[PDB]
Amino acid sequence: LLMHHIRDCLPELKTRINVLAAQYQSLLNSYKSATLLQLITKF
Amino acid sequence: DILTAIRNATGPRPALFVPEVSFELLVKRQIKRLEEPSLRCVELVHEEMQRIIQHCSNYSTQELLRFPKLHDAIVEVVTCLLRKRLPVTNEMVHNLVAI
Repeated sequence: LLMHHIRDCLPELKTRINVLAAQYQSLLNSYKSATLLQLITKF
Repeated sequence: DILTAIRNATGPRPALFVPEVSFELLVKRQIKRLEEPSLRCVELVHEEMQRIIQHCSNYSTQELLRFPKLHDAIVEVVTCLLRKRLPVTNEMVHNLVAI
């Protein structure tokens, strides 16, 4: 019975977790010799 | 900024025509400002899809409520698929913009 009562609100927690994970993934989109050569060429 | 661009276009020697390099750089910079709307639209669409999926699972599948394990598995699979597809969609949008 206690678990059934808990399940009444678990979907909301799952949705919140999914939204947070999606936001975190979205934030991840944008945040030596080759680099030196590129810098020299740019200069 | 306009005065600086004009001075660069004029150059050391006398000249009046504006080199196309400055115009190309300015237009590219202006166009680059259009990236954020695309990301915002993608995020809004993803959130709307997640809300639709949650509503369908909770309401449109009342029978599925009798098997919470299956519901959890379906939700996890859908979330994994969306996470996998998100970078592909972002790369496609970036390629389309760069084209």
